[PDB]
Amino acid sequence: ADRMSKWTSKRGPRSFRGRKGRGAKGIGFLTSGWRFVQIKEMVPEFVVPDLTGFKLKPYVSYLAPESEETPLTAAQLFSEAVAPAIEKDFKDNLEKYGFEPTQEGKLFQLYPRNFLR
Amino acid sequence: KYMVYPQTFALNADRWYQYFTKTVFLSGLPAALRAVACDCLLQEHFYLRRRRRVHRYEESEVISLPFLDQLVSTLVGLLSPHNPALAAAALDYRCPVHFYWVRGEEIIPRGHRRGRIDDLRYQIDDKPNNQIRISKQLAEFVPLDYSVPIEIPTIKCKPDKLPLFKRQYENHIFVGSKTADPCCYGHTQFHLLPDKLRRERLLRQNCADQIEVVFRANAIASLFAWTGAQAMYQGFWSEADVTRPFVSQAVITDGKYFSFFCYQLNTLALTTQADQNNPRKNICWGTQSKPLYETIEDNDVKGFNDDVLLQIVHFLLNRPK
Amino acid sequence: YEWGVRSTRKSEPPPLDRVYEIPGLEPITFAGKMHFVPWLARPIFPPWDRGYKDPRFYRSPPLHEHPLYKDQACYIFHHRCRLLEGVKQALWLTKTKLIEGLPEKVLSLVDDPRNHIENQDECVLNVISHARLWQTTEEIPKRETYCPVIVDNLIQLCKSQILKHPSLARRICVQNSTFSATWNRESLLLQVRGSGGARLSTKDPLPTIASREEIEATKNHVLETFYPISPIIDLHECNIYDVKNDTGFQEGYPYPYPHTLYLLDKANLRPHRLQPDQLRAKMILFAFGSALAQARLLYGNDAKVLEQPVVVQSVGTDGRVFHFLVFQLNTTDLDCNEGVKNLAWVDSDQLLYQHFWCLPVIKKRVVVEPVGPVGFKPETFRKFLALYLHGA
Amino acid sequence: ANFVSWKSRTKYTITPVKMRKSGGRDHTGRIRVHGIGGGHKQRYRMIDFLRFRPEETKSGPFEEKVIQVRYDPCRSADIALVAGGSRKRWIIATENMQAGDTILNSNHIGRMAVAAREGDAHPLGALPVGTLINNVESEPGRGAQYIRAAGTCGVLLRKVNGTAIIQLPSKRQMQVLETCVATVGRVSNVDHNKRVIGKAGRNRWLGKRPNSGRW
Amino acid sequence: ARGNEYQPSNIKRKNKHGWVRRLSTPAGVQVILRRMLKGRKSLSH
RNA sequence: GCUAAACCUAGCCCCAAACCCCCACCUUACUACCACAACUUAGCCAAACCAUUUACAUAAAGUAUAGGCGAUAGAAAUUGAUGG
RNA sequence: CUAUGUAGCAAAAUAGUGGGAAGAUUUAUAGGUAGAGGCGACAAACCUACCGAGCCUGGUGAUAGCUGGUUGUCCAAGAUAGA
RNA sequence: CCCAAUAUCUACAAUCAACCAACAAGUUAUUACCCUCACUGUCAACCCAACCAGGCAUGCUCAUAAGGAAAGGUUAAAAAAAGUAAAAGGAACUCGGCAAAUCUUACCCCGCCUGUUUACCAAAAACAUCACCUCUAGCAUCACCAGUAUUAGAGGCACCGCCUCCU
Ligand SMILES: [Mg+2]
Ligand SMILES: [Mg+2]
Ligand SMILES: [Mg+2]
Ligand SMILES: [Mg+2]
Ligand SMILES: [Mg+2]
Ligand SMILES: [Mg+2]
Ligand SMILES: [Mg+2]
Ligand SMILES: [Mg+2]
Ligand SMILES: [Mg+2]
Ligand SMILES: [Mg+2]
Repeated sequence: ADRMSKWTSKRGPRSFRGRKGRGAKGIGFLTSGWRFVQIKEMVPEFVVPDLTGFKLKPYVSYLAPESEETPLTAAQLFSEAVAPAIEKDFKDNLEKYGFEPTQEGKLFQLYPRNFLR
Repeated sequence: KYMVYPQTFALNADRWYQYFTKTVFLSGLPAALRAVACDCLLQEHFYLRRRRRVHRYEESEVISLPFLDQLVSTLVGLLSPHNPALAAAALDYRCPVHFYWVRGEEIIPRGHRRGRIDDLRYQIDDKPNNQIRISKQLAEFVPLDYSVPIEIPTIKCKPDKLPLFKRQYENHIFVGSKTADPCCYGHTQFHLLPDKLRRERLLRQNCADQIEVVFRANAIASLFAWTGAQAMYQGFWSEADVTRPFVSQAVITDGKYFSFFCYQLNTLALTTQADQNNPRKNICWGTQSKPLYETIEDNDVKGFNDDVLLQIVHFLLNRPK
Repeated sequence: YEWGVRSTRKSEPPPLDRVYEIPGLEPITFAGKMHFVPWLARPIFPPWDRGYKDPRFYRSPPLHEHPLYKDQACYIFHHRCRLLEGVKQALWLTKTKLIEGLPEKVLSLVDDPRNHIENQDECVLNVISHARLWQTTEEIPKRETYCPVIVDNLIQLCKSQILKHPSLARRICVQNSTFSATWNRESLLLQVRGSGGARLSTKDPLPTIASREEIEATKNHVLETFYPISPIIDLHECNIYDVKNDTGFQEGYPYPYPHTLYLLDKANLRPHRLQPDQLRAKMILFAFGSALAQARLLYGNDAKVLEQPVVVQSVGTDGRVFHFLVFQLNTTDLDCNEGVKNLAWVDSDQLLYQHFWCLPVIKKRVVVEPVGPVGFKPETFRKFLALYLHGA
Repeated sequence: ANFVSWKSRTKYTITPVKMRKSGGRDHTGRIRVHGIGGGHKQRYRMIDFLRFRPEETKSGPFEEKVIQVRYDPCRSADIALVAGGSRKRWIIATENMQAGDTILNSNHIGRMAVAAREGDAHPLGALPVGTLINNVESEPGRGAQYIRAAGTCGVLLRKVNGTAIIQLPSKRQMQVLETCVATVGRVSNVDHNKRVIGKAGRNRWLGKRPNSGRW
Repeated sequence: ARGNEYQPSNIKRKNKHGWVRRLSTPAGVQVILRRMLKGRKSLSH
């Protein structure tokens, strides 16, 4: 008889209490007899770098020059990414300069996103 | 009542089970059988071929438990010459062992019973893989008042913080058969660890001085349960402490690595009132864990060891003199 | 009268949209917008095939296209099957004659007292009890748990007879026994895949129990026939099988020669428990299968009369009734309905104990049948250990 | 109402199947027939009525021998498990059928009437005039629908070109093609009339309940 | 004695007044839409 | 003397003009992940009951016409169209 | 059946006395039957405390020859044939 | 919180399950897979009755090892409520032996019996009920029914036997 409070896993009878998750991802599947099989591939392996010798810290000194907000736009990226190669080669049929026409044969597809932050 | 589980994943559960048991632990000690043992090993591992392919989650239920069944059955069958006790014995396969006792008091921390003092009950249920029960008691290892410099480790924190959970079901003392069974005393127990606790699962874990912890915990818990049940089958209990030491032996194995334990119960007075000053301690006398062999490649067993089999037969040769 | 009411079948697919049957038209279906809409035409999609095939959703190709598929219909007898007519059906299937009563030779291997185990009678009585009254934490144990222990510790009780002769410690008890024996009978390609347990083997195979002049004295006997029942009723008629005999293991085994087969109808509910006749028939077929597997291993798949007959034993039991069988195979030649037959001695309806009371019976506090077994007959145990001792 | 009727089995087998009672409720959910509900749980044995059914890839008249003649909750008569060839079937048995008997099932119309044992199945034409029959069928190759109840005798009255007139237990006649297969005899469980059920509890056990109304 | 006609049960409450039961019939969608219009923040039980 | 009594605006009403707007969610909604379908207003109410019947720009006109010719119903041809 | 209680502990309870208590019994759990309809061992009994016809919203400001009301000052004319 | 597919099977109860006795009749062979413990409930003096001598399924303890407090202080008026005791008499009370105390007997009317009913003034002599009788119906896959005239539905009646002046 309470309908305003959120509905979460702590609410129903045994069945409900079990079925309803809590926002937590899955990593495996139930086999016969309520046995759980975990898959090493569906567990996010963190990728932490080697921080030794790094010359940057959580904050930046107050003695730094200011600048203008210039968000990176497709034109700005293209300008210094591939354009100079074109111009250099313009003085004497697009995949040679980084163009990727289709995105089935690469591990990190850009659309749809098949990878994670 | 707390549900103590002899085969436990919990870290350093051995010393916690010491506290719940008033048990000290001492490191040390108080023929073609190799052919037949290796033949049973092969006829369960490689020789005898299954119909349905082996999966590595029931491998500790259909290619390692029949191994212990065959080992114990053959050794008992052929060793009856050297020990008439085994002849008219009682061999039990997966028979239940239950013990129920009280040790300590706590003040209920919440509810309509706060402050009021209540006992800290425990309960051990155990399905030992194989066990051998006799009709005449074994010979105690060391007398009933064996004072030792080592002292029972003290756990100051609550029992729950080591993963250990309460519940309420029937209370059961049980050695393997009811009171009327003449073979009420107990000789030996062979345990097989599930795969959860096996070597490889804790090898993905990266510590070495924790592998023996599960062995010791299984030994302490299960042997204390068995010995205590034997005692309380004779009329003894906490407020009438046992007069003669009770004793039993256990072999704990994961299928490849073996360990042996020689437990001797001296005291059942573990309540806070009956443990007021009783200086009796229970003792364990376990060893480390050694490898029976190295591998099973095609049909041989390279590196098959005889020390472990010799120790097994040694433990099976004991007599009730 | 067809079976299956109309209102439970899948469905008649909805009438197709007529736009499809206009020859030049390509309809407008809701496949463009990936979701159903009730005011367009239901598409027709290609049959979808998974480039991979996940194990959790595999679908096996039909029974026809399996690599091991034979046109001729085999008739397997695997554990669950239950012969209708029972004993005589197994006889026909095996071409044998049932000689009532155990052979005199084995029954004369126990009359001498020196083959006595210590305190035999009271120890078998307390073993009966230990299996049936003190086994688990509840007052009345059930068959699923007390059928196996009776046997598995009666054999242990008798196994303490090594002191008299150290040639007894020369055999083992094995579990998980899977022996497959295929043979033929009147162009019916029969097979027996016995997947059971409680078998014991030995190094020295058992001796022949009938004289060479008695195995030939069976030709006069006419193998019994039943009509109109076929000799294959209740057999599993399968088109998936193999022409291949396997004893359940491979080369190079200590204790390779079977001795006895213990069969345990341990189901708690009666309808899952084979009747007496079915149980004896199961014993006969399993024993014949083990014997035929041994014969194939020794000689080969050649129909012939064996010079050295292979004998096996079997005890079938539920926990209070026992059936004992000695089966002597002497012929791999079985296609013909005449010739030398195999021999089978069977003793049936042998009660180890008439009844058991787990809790005292009280009419008016005048207890009449106190706790324990009522009507114990040690003769069943006599025959049991007799069958055990033979072959020493 | 989500009411999938239990009678969903397609394959035939002698094993009892799990009845679900209706209580008078049809698929909608309303009391369609008053006076039904409750009573002992029951299982259903798929009694096969086409008593001339030859096994797979066989033909010609066949003999089958009975095994047991047991009570059946659903029927009023007593079913019997007949084995033949490589097949077991549940068939309604007649009065004097004991375990072990044998019965013939034929479609072969002889030159003249063949004296038929009191349990065999023969085409109507094959029988003589004045006998008693059960498990009659309206038209050939259809199944037995007429006389099946407990203790009911159906007399054969006459035969004419291609047809036969039989008398149903309700004291009236009907025509049927002479190739319709019936069984000669009287359906089992005679004197089932004289079952004084004694007390209302027995009616409740059977499945009936007392219902006022029935508008 | 009366007054205790509500014997609570989460299964029943979610089965006979829940989102899916409303959305399983035109009348229920009308109910949800009425309660969307009136402003409610408890559309379905 | 307590209790009180007093207040302004927060907003709103009617017009005019202009056509208005990261994740999860139909299973037990807010849950990462497996083989059917949609397409005539009756009647309260008047006739003092009730049964046919009973309403949903200006002018022509409440005219023609309909109607237990009762209660009532009712055209067309043509005419011309930011504020309180 | 009696007594207490009658805004009561309770919008039908309490105390005693009683009928059944292996059965046509009692009961937890999910589903079904929906309003001129359901269900009913027929009592017009029951369908969320109030059922000879649930409840809510709408037509609805239903209609009411019936009941009740109808608000500042002062003056003046003003009553009992009948169809 | 579950289960890879296909075919095969799957006749005999449960009652200490054995004696008698009954009726209400109660999974595997092939093909595919060598993967491991994730996720959620876990509190309390609690829930439905507006706050409550009421309602609340199961296991175990059967008088308690667990749980609680009938008197805010006083005095001991009437009327009221519950209880205990009572001389002699023992229904003369009263509509009636209601209540209480004691435990026995006999008959008569109605209904055959056990049961069900007016949740909240009627538990009955009413309803139902075995037994009997009457009426209708010759038969397929959604009820009756996976039924077939000794069956099914709808009605009346109510086993069975026998008839249509004392007080
Ligand atoms: Mg009017
Ligand atoms: Mg008004
Ligand atoms: Mg008037
Ligand atoms: Mg005046
Ligand atoms: Mg808890
Ligand atoms: Mg207390
Ligand atoms: Mg108080
Ligand atoms: Mg007071
Ligand atoms: Mg007096
Ligand atoms: Mg009564």
